[PDB]
Amino acid sequence: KAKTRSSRAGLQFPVGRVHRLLRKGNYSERVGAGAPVYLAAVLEYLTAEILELAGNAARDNKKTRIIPRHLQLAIRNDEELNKLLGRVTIAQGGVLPNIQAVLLPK
Amino acid sequence: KTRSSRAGLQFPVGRVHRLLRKGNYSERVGAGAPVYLAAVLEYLTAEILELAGNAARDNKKTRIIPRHLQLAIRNDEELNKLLGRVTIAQGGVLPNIQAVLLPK
Amino acid sequence: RKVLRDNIQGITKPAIRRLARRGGVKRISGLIYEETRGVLKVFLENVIRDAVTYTEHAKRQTVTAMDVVYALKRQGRTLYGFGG
Amino acid sequence: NIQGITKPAIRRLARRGGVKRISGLIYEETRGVLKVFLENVIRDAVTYTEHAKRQTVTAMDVVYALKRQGRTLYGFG
Amino acid sequence: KPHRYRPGTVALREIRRYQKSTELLIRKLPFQRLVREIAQDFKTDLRFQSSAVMALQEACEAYLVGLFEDTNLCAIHAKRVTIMPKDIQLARRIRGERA
Amino acid sequence: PHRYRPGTVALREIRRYQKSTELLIRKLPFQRLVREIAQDFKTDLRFQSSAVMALQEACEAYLVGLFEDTNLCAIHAKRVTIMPKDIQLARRIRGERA
Amino acid sequence: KRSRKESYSIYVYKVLKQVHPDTGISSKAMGIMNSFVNDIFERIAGEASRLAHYNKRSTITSREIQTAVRLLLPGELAKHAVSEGTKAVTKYTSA
Amino acid sequence: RKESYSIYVYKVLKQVHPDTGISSKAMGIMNSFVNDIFERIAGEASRLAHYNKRSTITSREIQTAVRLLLPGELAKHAVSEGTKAVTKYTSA
DNA sequence: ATCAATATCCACCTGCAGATTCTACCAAAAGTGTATTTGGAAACTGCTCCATCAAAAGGCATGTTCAGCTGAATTCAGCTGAACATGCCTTTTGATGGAGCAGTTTCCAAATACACTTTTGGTAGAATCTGCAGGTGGATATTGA
DNA sequence: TCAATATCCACCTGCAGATTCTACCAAAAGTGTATTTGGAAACTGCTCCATCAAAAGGCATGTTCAGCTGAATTCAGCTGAACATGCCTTTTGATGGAGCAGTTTCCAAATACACTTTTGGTAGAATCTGCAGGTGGATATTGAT
Ligand SMILES: [Cl-]
Ligand SMILES: [Cl-]
Ligand SMILES: [Cl-]
Ligand SMILES: [Mn+2]
Ligand SMILES: [Mn+2]
Ligand SMILES: [Mn+2]
Ligand SMILES: [Mn+2]
Ligand SMILES: [Mn+2]
Ligand SMILES: [Mn+2]
Ligand SMILES: [Mn+2]
Repeated sequence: KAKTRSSRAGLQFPVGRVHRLLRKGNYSERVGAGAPVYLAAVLEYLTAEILELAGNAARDNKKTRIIPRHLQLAIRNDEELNKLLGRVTIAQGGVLPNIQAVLLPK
Repeated sequence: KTRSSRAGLQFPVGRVHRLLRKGNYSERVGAGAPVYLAAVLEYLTAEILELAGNAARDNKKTRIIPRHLQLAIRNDEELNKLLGRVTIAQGGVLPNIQAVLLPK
Repeated sequence: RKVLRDNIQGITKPAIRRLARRGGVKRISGLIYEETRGVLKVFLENVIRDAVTYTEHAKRQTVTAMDVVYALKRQGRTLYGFGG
Repeated sequence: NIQGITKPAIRRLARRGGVKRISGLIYEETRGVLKVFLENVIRDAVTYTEHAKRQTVTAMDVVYALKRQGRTLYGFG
Repeated sequence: KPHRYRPGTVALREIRRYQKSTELLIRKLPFQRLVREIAQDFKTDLRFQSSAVMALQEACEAYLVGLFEDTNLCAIHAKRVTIMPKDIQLARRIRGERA
Repeated sequence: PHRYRPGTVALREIRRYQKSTELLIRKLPFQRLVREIAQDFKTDLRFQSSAVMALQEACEAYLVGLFEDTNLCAIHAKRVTIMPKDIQLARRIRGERA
Repeated sequence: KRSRKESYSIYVYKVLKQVHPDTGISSKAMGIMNSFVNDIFERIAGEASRLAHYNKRSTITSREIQTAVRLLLPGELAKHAVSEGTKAVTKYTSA
Repeated sequence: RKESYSIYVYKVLKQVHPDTGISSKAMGIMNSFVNDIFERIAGEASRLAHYNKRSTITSREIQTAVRLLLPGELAKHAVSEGTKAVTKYTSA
């Protein structure tokens, strides 16, 4: 009776997948047993972290379904995610409302 | 019999074939790959040493130093693009003074 | 069918104007419209070149989403949304 | 110790940079950016020393870090 | 009889209108031709995946909307409120595109 | 008596430095700066003799570039004196901040 | 005759429920997410291969992955990242 | 023993500028150069391979890589210079 | 300081296009039994790296002057925003034909594995060559009357 | 222009100080032979892309007007460059004793590996429902008077 290694480390992400992609993707000669685990986690975490802010953004816009816009707003307001994804662009994302100060009426 | 002289080059096809199977680039490496690459490498090295060389003479020296390599690069557009995010140690910039700043 | 000719003029003014509002610009110099096309054309080329190159190296007669993406990636202009 | 980079130096720099006149305010503002730069380079470099299980920071460490930061440096292996 | 806004009122109006939206601002077809046209001139008889185009448009508009801010910053940096070619050359120059 | 009018030595200065390729920051101070920064990350650290040059180079080299971009920003604003603001726009554009 | 394609899609959904039970995610958004994962994956794994190489070691241990993360992720996000990481490895190792 | 393209570069140098020499630091620069290019070409080569599910990097890859990496004419001369080098090696 | 004139705002509303579930296949994680080898783990060896110690010198720091730059304040010609009428496309939705992308089948030519011979390609070593940096006259430039 | 002052360029000139050529050797490339295997050459399967139709009104284009922006000037309060001075860290030149970066030599643990089960993951038709696209009364903001 077998159990996914994902649960062994109790992760929601496919720990087996990660290990495979680490090999099918040739990054190194060999690959430790925890490498797929650790990474799998870091991935699950990051995905979990931006889904949290997206859903919030989705809750503010008053709807129950995350869409690209929400992921933009999420990623664009959190300093740290914005830097991780600085040279990235979210299709259908848009920009953060922002009129330069000096343009407004006086 | 050195695979390099065989392909008529100065760069190490052999070594290069070795570095390829190391870098973890792909499971296996084609026979011509090393050669092809080596050449491409030798080429650019030639293109650069040449121009740089001229800079060495244009200055009047006989030893090519970084400053010459630098001039040689940023002066030529293609190389300058290839090495656009790179910075030569002991290079210096190229003489340049915006018009506006100029006297009289 | 018909021959594709000088279609950059398609990227009208109302549009370039728009792309510029979402950009935050309130007042647009009239010479801007021609400059934008100037750059849009260069950008579009560079991305598309690399794309097709990818298409060719894969001995295909079709440009695919991944091509355009490995393209943008290469160009350091990473896109998400077709990425797979 | 960042005040160690004397004004005259920051100025010679702005010279090679092609700057003619300089706002006295620059000098601190410049000392500012510079430290960030080094903080960034070294943190990523040291991390390399660290993972490398060493107590000595090599040129390579600095080099690899520079590459990370997109400031590729040629001339130090 | 009739109404009329002072110049700037609708500009700031639109700026708000389009920053709150995420619809592509260029017309699809015109953009498609341009794309096929350009491609046409590298390798003929290329066929595009319905999305390959969308990807490009999505990428293009974003690059520009992005280019326009850095531009607007330069107009404002010279105490101007109208972006000008002078401003795009700078943005791009500093970015490292057309050094 | 004699004196060069304002902003003329600078030019002779630009031409000077642009012509050389020697480092401008002072070695010792810079090291003290390096080592000091490194502390916040790891203590009792030794730096390869050249590991500092690498930093020294990369650094001067980075600033000079940032300056050129700053000078263009000063000029673009009709000025001729680089100011903190320029240095900023320059960076807000490079993607270094904001 | 089928050619089934992969995706991290099912798992994003598992995590979405964990942080927003009632909230749902659109196809396109799921797509954006799925990209995010592979990008980050590629980055970390890449940064890894390099460490391992830069260090004459022929294998990527979960220790490389970590230093990769520390090098890749910005501060706080890195803390948390590393945290969840070790927590999963150690737990794992204990069958 | 530590290796480098120090000698090869020297050969190419004495082959286009027999008359001139080359500073150590310049050699160290030139040396840092080959390596970079090497990595760039080999990486893009590697990805070319993967994207297309191929498990072997051939000349075809390198070439394309080179097409993708090197700008304008620099591209072409290299490709040529490369394909040339290929046939001439295969002949012997 | 009011009062039309517009545009922005939200709360409802209701069908369907885009999810969210609900069931049948396997490509692929999971076991287990080996076979291989990776990278610590002692342990030893020389670098290279701090850490003093002591002088001369650029270099830096201050303080004095004032040239001319940056800034603020008007001003006016024109450009660029607004609004409107015109009518040219871009959308929209579906239909059809068919290039060609993409799952199988195979063979081959090509690449990888061992391990056994030569050549290199690095290392100090030994024998050179240059650009250094000091002169010091001879213009070039700046700058002021 | 005319000089008086100060920087700068330019033949010219004698060495360590790096440079470059040697004289020998492990590591690495060549080769021989043999054992896999990636994936290129045919063949259909059958999506996904090209095109075409057609009717509609979303938008683009072009014009008239004139608000207010950009750009040209004018002005003088001073900021920051040129310059002269005085005092001091910086450069440097070994020297020392050793913290450590590295090189081996094994070896127990950690992985690769090859097969056989044992499932999650997918793809594909159910079966839903967010929320898109209008529809209309309130704000809220603008700009005329
Ligand atoms: Cl591991
Ligand atoms: Cl090949
Ligand atoms: Cl300022
Ligand atoms: Mn054409
Ligand atoms: Mn067919
Ligand atoms: Mn030899
Ligand atoms: Mn000299
Ligand atoms: Mn104005
Ligand atoms: Mn199941
Ligand atoms: Mn609605």
